[PDB]
Amino acid sequence: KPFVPKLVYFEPEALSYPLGKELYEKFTQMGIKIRETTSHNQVRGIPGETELARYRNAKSTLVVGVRRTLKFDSSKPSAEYAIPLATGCMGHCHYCYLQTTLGSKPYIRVYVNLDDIFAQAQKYINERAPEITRFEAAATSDIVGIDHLTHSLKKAIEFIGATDYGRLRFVTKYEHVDHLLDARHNGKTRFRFSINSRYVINHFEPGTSSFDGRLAAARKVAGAGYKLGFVVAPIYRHEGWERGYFELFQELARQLEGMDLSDLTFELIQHRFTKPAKRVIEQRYPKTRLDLDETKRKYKWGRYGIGKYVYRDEEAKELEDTMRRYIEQFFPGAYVQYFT
Ligand SMILES: C[Se@@+](CC[C@H](N)C(=O)O)C[C@H]1O[C@@H](n2cnc3c(N)ncnc32)[C@H](O)[C@@H]1O
Ligand code: SF4
Repeated sequence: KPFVPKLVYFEPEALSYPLGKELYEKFTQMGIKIRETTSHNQVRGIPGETELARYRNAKSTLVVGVRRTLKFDSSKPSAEYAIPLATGCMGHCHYCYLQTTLGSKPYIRVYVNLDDIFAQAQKYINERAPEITRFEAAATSDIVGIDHLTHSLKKAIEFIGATDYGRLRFVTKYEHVDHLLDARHNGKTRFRFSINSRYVINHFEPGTSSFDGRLAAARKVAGAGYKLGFVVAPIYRHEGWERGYFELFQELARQLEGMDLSDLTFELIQHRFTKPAKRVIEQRYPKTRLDLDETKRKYKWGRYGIGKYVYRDEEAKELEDTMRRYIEQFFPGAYVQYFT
């Protein structure tokens, strides 16, 4: 069940680094089809005659390259910066906002020059010290779901664990966390899981681990000493959402009863979509129940790029207040970091 690619691309320069050498040896030993590419941002010859075929095949394709853009993007409100360990995901969440993010690729991409990346991370920490600097490792990927192949996240966790003023955080929809349990995190990593109503998970989250799988992993990471959190997103106003999300928090509390939840955190993100989302999503998921009706939404204009549609102010406030009530009921003391 853990992700294994059916096609792997390598940058020639990637083989000069330990991870690239290790991955090349791994996949050749497995007999998997391996190709060369000049740049990880320009991958040619992904099989498929239709757009849907090429998209689906890309989702089973791994690309191993070198990170050359060492300037870290901002990752607010989650963290100060996004640490770039990987990009892309094997999941097929119908609503995934990465689909329409500028310059996003459907294939999974891992970076091998971890010395350069952690060194730059340390520079950002030093620049802000003694203030705390948080890094988001899953801003443009499901870093946890991919990590059993590389252990790049494990190395990042222990790198941050050794720092005085550095903190790490990431969120996942995958249960494959066994290799991370003995990591020397030193209490400086927030391990989060994306959760949602039964409606949203069943209809819009194929190719990910089940709710029970995510919670089993949540119990594992909490027992291993990680700081635990949840991300309720996308908060989606489906038919019967009020009761749907009520039963989510009720079941979440039931599956976490007995554990210490004094330092538990919640993050809330309402469903959002961009102008090109409808054409992209309808092409990739023709039978989706996802409502992308812009006429009943509020548009927030972009700054340097394009904007996004979110629920109207009164609908958004209704979602926020209701979610805060459920968290207050089932998890008293737990901290809601934000609603957006
Ligand atoms: C980009 Se997701 C990367 C991390 C990992 N692969 C994961 O799924 O947890 C980060 C979060 O954002 C949510 N999310 C994704 N799309 C949307 C969206 N369109 N509207 C509102 N929220 C959206 C997802 O449910 C995640 O909780
Ligand atoms: S698991 Fe996360 S990154 Fe992957 S498709 Fe779903 S929302 Fe997107």
